[PDB]
Amino acid sequence: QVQLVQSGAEVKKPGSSVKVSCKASGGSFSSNAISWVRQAPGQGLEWMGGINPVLGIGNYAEKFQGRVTITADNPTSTSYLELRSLRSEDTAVYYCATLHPRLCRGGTCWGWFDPWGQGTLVTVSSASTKGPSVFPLAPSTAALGCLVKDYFPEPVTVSWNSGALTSGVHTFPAVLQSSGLYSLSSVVTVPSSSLGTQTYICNVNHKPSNTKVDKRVEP
Amino acid sequence: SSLSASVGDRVTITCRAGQNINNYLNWYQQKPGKAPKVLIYAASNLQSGVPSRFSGSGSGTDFTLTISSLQPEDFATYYCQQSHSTVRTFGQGTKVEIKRTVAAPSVFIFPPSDEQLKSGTASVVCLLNNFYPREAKVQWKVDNALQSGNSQESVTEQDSKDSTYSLSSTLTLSKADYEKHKVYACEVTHQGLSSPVTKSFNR
Repeated sequence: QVQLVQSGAEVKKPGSSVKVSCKASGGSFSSNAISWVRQAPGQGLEWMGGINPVLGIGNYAEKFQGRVTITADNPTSTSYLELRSLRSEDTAVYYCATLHPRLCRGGTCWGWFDPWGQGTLVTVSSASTKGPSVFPLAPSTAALGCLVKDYFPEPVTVSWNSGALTSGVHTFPAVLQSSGLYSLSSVVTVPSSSLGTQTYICNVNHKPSNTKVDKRVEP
Repeated sequence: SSLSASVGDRVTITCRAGQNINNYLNWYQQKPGKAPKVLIYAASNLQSGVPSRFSGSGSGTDFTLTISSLQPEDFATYYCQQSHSTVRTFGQGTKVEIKRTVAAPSVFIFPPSDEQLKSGTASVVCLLNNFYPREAKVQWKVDNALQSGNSQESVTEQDSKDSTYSLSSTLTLSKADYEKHKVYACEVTHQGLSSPVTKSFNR
């Protein structure tokens, strides 16, 4: 009710099962008052389910009346969200939020959500972990960059000159290939006199594979 | 889903409904990278802590949410939430973008790295740097053959200090398919470009 706190990122495989928690810590709480809204990357929101006040068991959206099961542990005050038959369209950020009921004219209550959990990311692809590939991008107000071209899953960091260069640096949002791996490119604009006079090195760290590669760029 | 405005303009977002949801529409605000927070509930009830610029109205079918004067921390996405016995929807969302004057894209092209061609894949990078508005289209040409299906645009969010976008279209071929062609032209057209810029290279 004051501090909805969620489990953490889960990579899963098609046909599989995720179970996400929502801690609802702090002061007085009702774990039966937590609902679950889902957000699919790049676009808007859809509520998934809540819990019936008169029954104590879940109530879910028509699009998930199949294999969803939210459960409310009243003592430990958490809400577990279990989504199975995972597909690729089910890859999204899953929020929990405390429902403030305003009208219940079924067996279900709905009204508005006040505290929202921090959100856990469920990436589900048929692919498996792989480290990134770094390809330098050379210069001819002159730009240079690095291409991180085939890794999985999403989280990857890019630095320049081991942290010094932070001006004109960009690093774009990654794109997902039909193959299944992620690729992003990071560029920086630098003056045409510091070509050769200053060496530019980018640092790429992909912890999911413990891959920390650095590749420098020369004209 | 997108509205461009600058600090001190007044924006009001209408959110119509199909049936009669009386007073059960809420407004949420979402900033990139964070969960939603409620601003108004019960159509008009400001939630404690949200500034007084925010003003929700309407009843029955047409519902509004106004900001009397935009401030820097007002530029985020706003969803209206229907929640009735008739409809139980969220919104498409409406993104307020921070307005500026048009900027011409600084273009760059990057032929495949020597180290990359050793892998059998050959990826060509184009780069559009610091532009406004976001609306810009790149066009890949290989020997005057127009490309449409191997490229992959990805664009940033409005810069914190430039209020400008940067777009990076990447054309990826197989090493083999790469060697068959001479000209690799990346044509970009923008609002702030008097005539479309092309940045070619011969392999």
